[PDB]
Amino acid sequence: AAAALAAALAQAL
Repeated sequence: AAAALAAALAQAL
């Protein structure tokens, strides 16, 4: 989950 969310955030920003 940690990495999944890191990447999600990267995209969102």
